[PDB]
This record gives sequence, structure tokens and C-alpha cells, in this order.
Amino acid sequence: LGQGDFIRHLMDLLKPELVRPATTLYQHNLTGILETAVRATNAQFDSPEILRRLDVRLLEDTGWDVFSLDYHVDGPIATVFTRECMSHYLRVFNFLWRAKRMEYILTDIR
Amino acid sequence: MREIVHIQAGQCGNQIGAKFWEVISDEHGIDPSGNYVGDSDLQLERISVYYNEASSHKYVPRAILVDLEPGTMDSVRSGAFGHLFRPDNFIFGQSGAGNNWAKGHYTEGAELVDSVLDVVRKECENCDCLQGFQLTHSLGGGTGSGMGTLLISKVREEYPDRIMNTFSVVPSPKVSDTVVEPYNATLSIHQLVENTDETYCIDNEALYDICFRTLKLATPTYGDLNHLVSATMSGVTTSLRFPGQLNADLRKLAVNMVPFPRLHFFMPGFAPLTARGSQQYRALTVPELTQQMFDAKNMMAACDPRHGRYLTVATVFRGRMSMKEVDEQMLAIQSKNSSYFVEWIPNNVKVAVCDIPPRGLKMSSTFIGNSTAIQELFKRISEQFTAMFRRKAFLHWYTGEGMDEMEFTEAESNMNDLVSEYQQY
Amino acid sequence: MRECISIHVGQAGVQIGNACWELYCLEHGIQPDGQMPDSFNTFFSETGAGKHVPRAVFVDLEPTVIDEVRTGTYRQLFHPEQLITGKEDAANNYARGHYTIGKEIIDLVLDRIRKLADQCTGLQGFLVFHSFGGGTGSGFTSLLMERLSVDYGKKSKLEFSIYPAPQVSTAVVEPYNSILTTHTTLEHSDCAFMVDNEAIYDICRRNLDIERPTYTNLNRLISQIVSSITASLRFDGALNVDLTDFQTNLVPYPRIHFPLATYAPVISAEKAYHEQLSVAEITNACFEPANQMVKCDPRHGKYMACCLLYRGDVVPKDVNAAIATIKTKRSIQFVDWCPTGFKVGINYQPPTVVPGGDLAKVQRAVCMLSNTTAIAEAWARLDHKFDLMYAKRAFVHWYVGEGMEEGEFSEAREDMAALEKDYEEVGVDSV
Repeated sequence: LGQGDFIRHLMDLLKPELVRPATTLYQHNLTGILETAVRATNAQFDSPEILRRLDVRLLEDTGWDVFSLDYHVDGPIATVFTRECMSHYLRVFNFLWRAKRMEYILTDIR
Repeated sequence: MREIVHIQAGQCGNQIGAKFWEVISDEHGIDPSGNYVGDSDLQLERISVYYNEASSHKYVPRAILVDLEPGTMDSVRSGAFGHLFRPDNFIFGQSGAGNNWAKGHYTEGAELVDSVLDVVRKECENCDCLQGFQLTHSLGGGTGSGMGTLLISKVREEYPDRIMNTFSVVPSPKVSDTVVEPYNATLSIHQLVENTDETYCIDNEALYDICFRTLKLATPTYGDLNHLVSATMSGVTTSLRFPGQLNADLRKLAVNMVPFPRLHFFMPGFAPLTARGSQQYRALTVPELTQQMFDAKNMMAACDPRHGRYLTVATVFRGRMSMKEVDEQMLAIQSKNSSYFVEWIPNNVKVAVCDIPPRGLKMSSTFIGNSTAIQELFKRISEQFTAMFRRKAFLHWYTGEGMDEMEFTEAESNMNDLVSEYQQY
Repeated sequence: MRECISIHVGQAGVQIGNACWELYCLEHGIQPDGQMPDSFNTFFSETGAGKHVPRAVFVDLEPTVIDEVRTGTYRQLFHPEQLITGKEDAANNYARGHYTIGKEIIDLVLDRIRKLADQCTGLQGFLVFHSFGGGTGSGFTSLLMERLSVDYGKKSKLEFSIYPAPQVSTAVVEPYNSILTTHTTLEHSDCAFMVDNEAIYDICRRNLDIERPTYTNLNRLISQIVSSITASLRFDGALNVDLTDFQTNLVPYPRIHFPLATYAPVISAEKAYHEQLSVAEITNACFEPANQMVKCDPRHGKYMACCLLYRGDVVPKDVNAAIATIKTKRSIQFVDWCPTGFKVGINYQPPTVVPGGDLAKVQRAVCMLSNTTAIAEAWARLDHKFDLMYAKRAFVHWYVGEGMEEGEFSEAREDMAALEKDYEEVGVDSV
């Protein structure tokens, strides 16, 4: 979440979707929303290569409990991350996602 | 062998047919000048179902381009792949029938249908083993709806045993592109119920939703919509054409999705639909294709299948894939959505698998659905038709062309019988 | 001398025949062009030179699969006139394959089969490979079997049929075709070795470690079964078993003739390395309910006849000890009117591994054909699906408008009910 500008728009577009239960959620729909955010925010001016790996994954309730980004990496660069950094980032990304919706709720009440 | 005669009627039909022949020539490696420039032998193994070999090994599409106005003929001829069709297969008139079903079915449709019937008879007598016909048109249009209807009726009474399947663009729910759309649509559907084996109902608004939400197209033009419809047509007749692990022609699909003669209206679909941005984040697997094709957002008609029950479905897969994965995905789909499938038909899915995927893809699949949610589309058409007919709006045109109010009453009664049958089943 | 003709009908039959004839060519050393760089006589014929033409016909109503055969690696093995094909398939319709499209081809097929029979000296019988839930695999198979019974009213007619699976299914009208085929061929067949795609999928996943098998692996396993069945005709062994032996030892009553096929040493290379597969082990694997290639639990019924066909480094004493162990088991129960329910065949030729296959090279193998009352449950499921679809009268117009009558539907359903009653009667103990 070090970008901030991109995650702001991404939390405004997933609001109408994640409120529904997880059973009606299918991954093929959210990708069009993520792709829309990367185009509108400042993340468009970015290396096309790294943007090819950034996608969504569905953890396996409510839509605010199974959504998370993945950024899969394979090849030579995969010897630095080694399937454990990707099992640690997602362990972190939840705590930064919760502490981000608990704030945009409290600026909506305000 | 298993030759198909393709007829394009009206503006919508002609444009969709032009895109269809573009994608078919791409599949079979045919140059826009008609020459084969492909790489594999399977492209010429079954070129005969769609093409006729001319003198200098040039392949002429077995297509008849019929319209009541010359503008579309000129546009098709002048554009790319326009020097592909036989110049004797452009059968057009001068007055464009307006947006009048009666004009295209009774006054100008008569002369033009005699001419196009002569052309179609020549094309059929040239064929070795005729599999059937396919028509591209729009029900809400003028020459398209009425003339496609008249041609369908006459070809049906000439060739009753052949498979007549149409890819018809139905009126949209929200915004109409023609004021008299319900009249033309109702009359066309009344005629399509009895003289067609497979009607693939396509709505432009569902296509707009697909382009905007799934393909993330900022400015989707009619080219993209026609490309989607052409991909569906491709998939079906590709199951017919190329070798596969589980073959299925037009007649096999007709047998497996038409439980009763009048219940032959389908919602088409296409599984591998991805935006250019998301093509790198998505895994192309049979489960992904199945999940997308059975999604209510992907279906190409604005009829939610969750409001009805699938009588039958057909999945035409393309590419090298494992039959076990296909069958297990089909079983999982049937088990999870047991409430969305008819109980008195066990195994509501017909599976076909072809070995050759479309150009640029590794896997693909088309979804055909005989569901009781088409009753919603026919209900909308019926409400609009009765709303205009009760106060007799825009009716003097149809009456003056030579029709009668009794024909309108019969058409609406037949469409109400159709919705009654769908609701009953 | 003991020549036998194999007939492959439909896509399933033709592809299984592809696998079977690949296996036969590998076993007998015949190159895919018919030349060799006797044993190869019950299935091949010699034409002057080293050319060995297989004694089979490949008949389909669709040019696609047969054309794949005509242009494949075995393009020059089969006689071009024995690869019979139509123009339009039966479209999963029994009526099309039996009445409308099958009548335009049956004469050519019978002429070719007559040529093959005349070329033979002593005809043991026919091997019909087909699928139950296909158009030409049902209608044309039934038509061909009835015509063969009219012509060769004494030769045995064994058919290898792909029984529809309990859950997985590729067609919607499979119950109709299956019931009608069962009617027509049950009138005119000797014994039908049955197999399921779902069961072979489960076998592949559990034993061969394959998570994504195709029809190719299924066809290879089925071809191994057929090779084990015909090894006695093709090779020399301690206990030879002919086709008439199968017919006599596996069919107690004329209608109850649907045994289930099994193959014990289905194992990958590494697992085969770590195991010591012996006669007792392979026999126990054969009688394991999870290794059945028809998805029917044998514990739900009673065995009436078993045909254990061993091959390779097999000792008769070990076979006897293993069979005695099986008989002493309490989970495996036999009908009370068959105190001796084991036909045993032993062959000296170990199974041949196909290059590119998944089965590991083993020293011995066994194929078990078991006639059991557990198939009655599968019949009950099939007729239940038929009853639902026919009560709604779905798809019936497709069959009726193609040379059939609804009376045939009712008669076929009544015949299947009689077959279920017969299975129930033979199941019960004598008092």
C-alpha cells in the first residue's frame, strides 16, 4: 500500500461489490475493476513489465474477507522471494487492508 | 461435405456476416483475395463446409449477401475481404424498406426473395452434402427482419430436412434503436418459431456490457460486437469443421438443446474474454473457461439465467484439453447450480471438444443455453407490442403495405403461447 | 487358424481400436507400415510380402475420426477399403444410426466383413468396440450385431462397450441410446465386457499419479485389457482360454451377460520399483472394489463368475493359492448356485509396455472379467434416468422423426425392467 493514490481509488470501486457475500463473487469480474484503477490513478505511468504480474487472488464470509492482491513472480527473480516472502507479504497485506477500511469507514462517518 | 449456406440480410446481418467471414478466413488461412496462405493441412481438410474452390485454387465463400439498400453492399464490397465474395451473390434492391417489416416481407421482399431464392438454389445444387443454412439478421430492423423471415420460410418449405439456424440480433431492453422495433420483432419471432431449428438471440446491450465490463473497451464500436458474435458462430461451426476428441455438428447440438420443437431460442456466449490489461494475470484453464461461460454477465442476451432454469446447455470447447477436467467441471457446475437446471432432464449439458483453438488463443469455448429466461425477453417484446397495438400506433404503415390486424393478433398470440410454454417448462 | 475379426464402431470404438492396434503392432514386432524388421495370425493377415494387414474394420458415420486414422502414423497399416466411413454422423441419435443413416452403410460393412471372413480359415468370432451413449455406437452397433446374427448365427460376438458413467456424462440423451442398445443387442449378443470412463479416471488418478488424463490413457488401459483377453489366441500359455471359453464360463443365463473388466498391475514406474507385485498381490488388487473399471461397488452384489487371465511369469500353484485366499475372504461373496466361480487362464507372454504410456513394465499381470449382480444397480440408475426423461417425453421427437416409434421406447423400457427382474431373481439364494 505504499502508493496511497492507487489504493484510494481501488477502495471506492470495490465498495459496491465486496458488500455482497462471497458466494456470488467470481474473480473474472474484479480484474476489470483493478485494471480500471491502474488506468485512472497515477499508477498508469509505470513499467509495463511489473504491471503484467500485478493481479488479484481470492482467499479461501464477505467480500472484505477474501480479497487480496498477489503479484506472482516466477523465473530468476523468484530466487529472492522463494515462496516464503509471498507467504509473508499476504500475511502483512491483511493487516494493512483492515487498518485501511477501518479508516475510510471513519472518514465516511465524519 | 456438410456444406453450410450463409445468408446475410439487412445492415446488421451484412456487417456481422462481414466480420464472420473475416474471422473464418483467419481460421482457415484464406487471403482477402481468396488464396490459401495458411500453414496447417487441417485448414483445407474441411474448407468445403464454408468455401467453394474456384478455378485458380481461390476460395469463394458460400455466402449470399441480400439487402434492400445498396449502401451496405457497397460498404462490404469496398472494404477489406470485400473482393472475397462472389459478385453474383450481391442481391440488392433500391428502396430500403424503411424500418417496416411489411415492406420487407410483402412488397419489395417478394421480388428480392425470388432473386435470392434463385441464387440459393444454385448454391445448394452446387453443394455435395448440404448440412444446412445459417442466417444473420436483426429482428428490430426493416429488410433484415422481414426479408430474413421470408427467406427462412421459403427455404424451409424447399429444404425441410436441413438445419436452419439463425443468429438474430434481438431488441434491447433499455434503449431501442428503432421506434417500431416491437412490431418487427413480434412478427419476426412469430415466423421464426415455426421455421427455424436454432435461433441464437443476441442483444446489443449485453454486448456493450461485455465490452465495457469484461474487455474494458473505452470506445467499443460495432466492429467489436460483430467480432464477438462472429466468435460464437466460429466456435459452433468449428466444432463442426476441425477434428476433435468429441465432435458435434449443427444437428447434434440441435438434438441436444431442442427438447420440444418450439423451444429453440438460445443465449450464446464465449469463455476466454479478457481485457488486454488482465491477460497476464489470468490462468487459461478449463475451470476458468467454465466459470466464465456460466457467469450470467458473459451471456450475450440481456436475460438473467438466475430468473429461470436451464433446459439444456452446450459447451463447445476448442484446444488441447483433458476430457476429465471438462467433465468434472460440467458435473461441478450442475451440482452447484442444481436449482438453476431443470430436474426432469438429467445431465443438462452437451459437451463437444475440438482440437484446434482460435487464432491467438490456447483454449476457448462457446456456451449455448436453452433456458427459460428467454421468456423475459419475449415478455418485454409482448408488453411493448401490446402497448403500441392497443392504441394502434404506427400501424397504418403495416396495413397500407398490405397486412392485416389479424396477422398482428396471430403473432402476439403465438408469442404468448411461446412464453406460456417456457413458463410451464 | 483361430482367426478373429475386431469391429470398431463410432469415435470411441475407433480410438480404442487405434490404441489396440498400436499395442498389437508393438507386441508382435510389426512396424506401423505393416512390415516386420503364427502368433500374428489370429489378428493379422500376410499378403505375399512382409505386409501384415490387421483383421479389423473401422466403421463410423463421420469422416473425422476415420480420416485421422487414414493420415496418422498407421496410415499404411490398415487396408484402405476396411476403413469404412459415412458423411453425416448419427448425432447422438439411436434412430439415425440404426434406421436412417445406418441403413446406407450397413451393406458395405457387411460386405467387408464377409471378405474378411472368407479370408479366414476358422473364425472364432467378432470383437465389437463401441460406446453405449453414442449415435453410431448404439444404433449402428445394434443393427450390425443383428445382421451378423442373421449371417453368422453361430460365431461368438463379444463386445467391448463403454458403459455410461454414474455421474460424469458427455451427452444428454445417453439413457435413451443406452436402453435401446441394451434391448436390441441383448437380443443378439453373447457377452459384453463393460467399462466406465469415470472408473478409469479414478484408477488413473489413484494408481498412475496422473491428475489430467485424456482419452488416450483410457484407451491404452482398455487396449491392455483387450490384449490380456486375446493373449491366449495370440500366444502360448499353460492354460489357454478361447472366446467360447469366455462365453461359456461368464454367462450363466442368456440375458445376464454383462461382466466387468479389471486390470491389476496399473502402476507407475516409481511405484512399480518400490513394489514386489506378485500373483497374490495382483489378484487382491483385482478383487479390490476401488480397482474396478466399472463404477459399481462389488460389495453391493454377488459374483456369479470370474475369469482370471494371468500372463507373464505366473506359476499355477501361486494362482491356486491366491484364488483360495480370495474364496476364504468374507467381503467377497458369490452366488450360492455357483460353487465353482473361477475360470483361470495363464499366458507366458508378459504385457508389453507402449513407449510413451504410463503403465510400468511388469513381469506379470492379470485381467479379471467378473459377472456380478452389482451391475443391477447401474441398470437401475440408467432406467431411472430413462424414466424421468421419457415421462417428460424430452428429446423423443428427435428419435420419432427419424424412423422410430414411441412404442419402441416403451418396449425397450419394459425389456430393461425384465432384465432388472432377472438380475434380482438370480441374485437371491436358493431355498
